[PDB]
Amino acid sequence: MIQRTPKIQVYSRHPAENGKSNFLNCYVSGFHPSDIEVDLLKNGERIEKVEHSDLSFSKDWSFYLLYYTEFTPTEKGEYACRVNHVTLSQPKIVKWDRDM
Repeated sequence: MIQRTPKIQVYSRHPAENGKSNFLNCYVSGFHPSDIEVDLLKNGERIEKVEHSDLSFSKDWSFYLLYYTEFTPTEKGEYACRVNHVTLSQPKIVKWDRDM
């Protein structure tokens, strides 16, 4: 058996084909087992519509999830990614930094 804690990165990207649009991303990487719960939050509230959830695995059966959706950040509000995993004794909340 192996278990590996997910690394969690929260960042924003503009797709080059539509640069005015902006996407909030939570990249959850290197985890095992694959069982997981991942949400994007706005002001602590689950964002129910997340357009993209792309899961894959590597040769060593570590899993990778990109969880992302279109958003429009202003100076208002707090955005985050919340992850629950067996390796994590409490849910891990990683806030989005507007400079990322």
